[PDB]
Amino acid sequence: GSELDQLRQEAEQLKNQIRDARKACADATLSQITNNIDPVGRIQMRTRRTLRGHLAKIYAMHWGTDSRLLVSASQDGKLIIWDSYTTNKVHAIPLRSSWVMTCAYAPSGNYVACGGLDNICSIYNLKTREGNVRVSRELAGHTGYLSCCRFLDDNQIVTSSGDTTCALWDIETGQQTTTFTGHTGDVMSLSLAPDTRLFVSGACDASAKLWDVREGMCRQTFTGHESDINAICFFPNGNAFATGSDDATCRLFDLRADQELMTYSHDNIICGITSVSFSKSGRLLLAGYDDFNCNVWDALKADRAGVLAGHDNRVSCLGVTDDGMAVATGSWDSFLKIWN
Amino acid sequence: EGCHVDSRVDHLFPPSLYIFVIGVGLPTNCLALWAAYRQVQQRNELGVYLMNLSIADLLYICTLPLWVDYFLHHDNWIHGPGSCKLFGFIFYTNIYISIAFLCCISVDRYLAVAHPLRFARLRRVKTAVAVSSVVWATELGANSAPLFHDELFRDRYNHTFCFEKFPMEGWVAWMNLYRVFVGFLFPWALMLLSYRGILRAVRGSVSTERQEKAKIKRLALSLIAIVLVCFAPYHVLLLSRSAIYLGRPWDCGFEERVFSAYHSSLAFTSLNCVADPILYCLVNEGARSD
Amino acid sequence: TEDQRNEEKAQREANKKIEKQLQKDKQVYRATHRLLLLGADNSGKSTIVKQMRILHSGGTSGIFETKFQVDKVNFHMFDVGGQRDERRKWIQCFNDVTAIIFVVDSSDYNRLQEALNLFKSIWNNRWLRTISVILFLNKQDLLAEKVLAGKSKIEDYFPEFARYTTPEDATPEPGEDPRVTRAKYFIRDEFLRISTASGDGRHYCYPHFTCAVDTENARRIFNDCRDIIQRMHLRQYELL
Amino acid sequence: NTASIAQARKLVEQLKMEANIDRIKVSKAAADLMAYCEAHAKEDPLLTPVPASENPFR
Amino acid sequence: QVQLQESGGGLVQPGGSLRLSCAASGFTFSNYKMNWVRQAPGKGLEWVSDISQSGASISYTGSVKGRFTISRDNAKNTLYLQMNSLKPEDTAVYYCARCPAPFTRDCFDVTSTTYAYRGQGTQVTVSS
Repeated sequence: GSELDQLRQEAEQLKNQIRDARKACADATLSQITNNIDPVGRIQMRTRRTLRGHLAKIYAMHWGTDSRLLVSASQDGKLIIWDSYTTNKVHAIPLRSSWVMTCAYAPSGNYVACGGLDNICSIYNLKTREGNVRVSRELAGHTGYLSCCRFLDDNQIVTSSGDTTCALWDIETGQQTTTFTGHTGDVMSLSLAPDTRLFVSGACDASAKLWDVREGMCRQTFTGHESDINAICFFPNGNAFATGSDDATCRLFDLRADQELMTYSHDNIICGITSVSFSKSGRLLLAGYDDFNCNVWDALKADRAGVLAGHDNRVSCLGVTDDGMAVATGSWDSFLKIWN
Repeated sequence: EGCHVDSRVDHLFPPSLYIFVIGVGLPTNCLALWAAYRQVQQRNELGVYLMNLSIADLLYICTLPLWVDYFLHHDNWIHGPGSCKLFGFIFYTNIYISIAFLCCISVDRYLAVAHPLRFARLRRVKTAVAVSSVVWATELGANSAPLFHDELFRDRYNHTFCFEKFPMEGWVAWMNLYRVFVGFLFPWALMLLSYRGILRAVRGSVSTERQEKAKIKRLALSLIAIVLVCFAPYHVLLLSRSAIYLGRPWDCGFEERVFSAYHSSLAFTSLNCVADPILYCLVNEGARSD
Repeated sequence: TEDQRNEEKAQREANKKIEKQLQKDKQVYRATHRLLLLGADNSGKSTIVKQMRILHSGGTSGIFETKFQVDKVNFHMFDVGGQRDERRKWIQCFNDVTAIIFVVDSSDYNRLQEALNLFKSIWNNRWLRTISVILFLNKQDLLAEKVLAGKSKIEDYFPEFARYTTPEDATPEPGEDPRVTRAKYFIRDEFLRISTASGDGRHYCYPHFTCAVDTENARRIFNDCRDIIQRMHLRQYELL
Repeated sequence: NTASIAQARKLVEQLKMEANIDRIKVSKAAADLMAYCEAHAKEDPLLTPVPASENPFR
Repeated sequence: QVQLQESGGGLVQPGGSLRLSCAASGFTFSNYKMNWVRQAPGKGLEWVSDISQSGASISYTGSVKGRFTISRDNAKNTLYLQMNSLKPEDTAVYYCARCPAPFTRDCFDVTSTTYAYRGQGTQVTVSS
């Protein structure tokens, strides 16, 4: 008891030291510095395509590196690879388990990953000599549902799970190379840095952490939000990121400053955020909401700039092309629209 | 043969009724068509039948001003035999197509509500399109009979009739009998049976309150009664005329006595083009959300 | 010119074949009804699943999938078992099932409030409205013997039971003692009060008393799903 | 009991490791983000509309 | 940084009285609803009482009805539990919990193990 009390007291002292350092590091705010910048309040765009064919609600999607082909996942048990320009279907992969929750597109273009409520990550081959798409590897070892996955290259992939940990795999041998064991609640999202040397993750406990891929331990923690974090995305230059939470706000964090420095909220907005994404330059911030809309924020002024209406149900996923030419959004109404 | 005929009200009542009908029919039917297309876009196959009914109603409405002009001049046609032929065909034909599509809607509803888990194949947009095409083709083919004859006549008095004559020819009586029976009674009976079955099925719901059952019972009765009230008189008069003709071909005495009643009853049948949009679109709240 | 030929080939072959396969898949997909099984460790949900699997699983990774068929209509039930305590995120993958099966153990009063709280939390979720619930009270035999023995009294956990009076609509079984019926109907009325307090017309709850020897549960689920689908059809076809 | 003590010790070690990192004032970060977002403004079609000829879609 | 700190408690004779206080910081107190949860020796977490945002819609577990009372103070971000007529079966740690989402009337995982938005607890002992 006495030792436990001493440990708790010294933890409180370290917390106070960190808070004092954070307070000292703050001498201004984004609002004051950016007050002179002109706004972009003339943002308005309309849907240019509508992809049909999925039987049930869409849970995830991911662009290809060429920004022409994209893969989508639906809870009826299908992975469909569309051609964006002509709206043609290229492939259609049936899945063993229909409760898929995530999907990824290999940067090389040869594979697609999949996973969900089965605690497995399946790798599919799109360029087999026989001219068919077949399973080539299954990754097992997580004790909770799979929430996200991302390819590093043809051989390794990093995943997050509902068991509060993240892992790094080697596809050829299907073995866990590293494990990350910092969070306290479910991990809901991932995001890789442009150089693939770090990544961030947000959990059900209202905090986010930064990881070192090779070293294997956490380096920072951010505790600004009030409820579960549902989405996370790195900034183009790789020195900041943004999160979406169930408390109906978004916030932008600062790796170097270790501090939160912006909030995006409105009085009449009461629902939560489901997805976020940055534009090519980082001046815009797109977020999907539990209400069937999608709001375009001003990442520097923090005032709204537009809206994307037209879905008849909850907006679930969101993505932007590598060349910043189009935005794709899926929804629980089972349609996948392309805007602008 | 020939006989004198005259009227005094047909130059007052029919044209006014048509003028009233047109203005309320056009925008309401357009909005109903929009709502039906939206329902189709939502993957509900009742919309196909709703759009077909709206299109038939609009086609019928577009040809009314010519007959207003005809009635104003005391039964005289001045626009040519071809125009008489075409407009008479449309004006005398669209009613039965409207009735057939009402029957189709009723049967679709009966299948949906009374057999929730049995006929997912029949309740598709593809089947709706196939059935609609068959209905259109069959109706037009069966009613094309008067398009191979002369439909413009001149009488000794100041009359130039289009699609009518007193006394009428032999084939017209058989056409009238076929019209009455096949094109009125059968779809009406089908509608009555379908809504009876709907009510019988709905009586057994456990999740539904008594107020909602009362509302449903009111709506079904209104739907049946409007059709009966709109269509019964003209058809009874037509059947009586045809029967009397088959009785004594040369006797025109009866035709002389019911001319104004026949014309007024014929004019009375145009209220359905206004009744249908209301009852089938506006009363529902979801469809009223346009 | 070769680009146009390649585009024509790709369009025709790929899209036509894929669309035909998708239509074939949709035909099968629309003809099956899927259900979610919920319960606690001491309940007997797995027992019922096994019973109707015998009466009428592969790819089990914590999820026990079961199939059965009544009157040529195919059903598919799922039982998530590979997850840890917290439920509030993976529960919304089931926002479009026909019904949710909720099983309770009514012979143990010490765990009754936990099931009451879980039912109340499910009934009020943002994404689980519009989904009906089938309620099974699973251990009527144990409850009957427990009440007959008289070792422990219900009023200690629920003091309101002292002033309870049996409802008129109750239909006791022929050989039932009045007080056992009183207790069981009281426990049921608790759940029904939570259900009717703040529900809506887009929501319902069907209760049934069940045991470990019953063989009518498949037909109960069948009939309740028929009622749910009919009520949805009434609204879809603009009769409501 | 021992598990709680071990968890507390690990948490204290993590806090100590995280409390020894060198930071910078917010002004530098704000300036850097502003400069970056300004320097890449001309490569964002979603900001400046793209003419119909150059649109891959439409 | 969501944190909740409890106070009060100690040793008390059967039939005694105490007042528990729970100070909250780091979130809007009035948007969420609050609960009381206790863990007796050799037992799992157990739900005791809850109170809605405004102050109405109170609820209790039956075993403590007519004995304990729960209340809010939205102006001070504090929660209370006035205990009286204590019995030996009330000896346990008492945690301060709150729901995961603000504008909701469902509270899913408040009684789980390793739930994040919960307090450290305070020991209440009743004996002689």
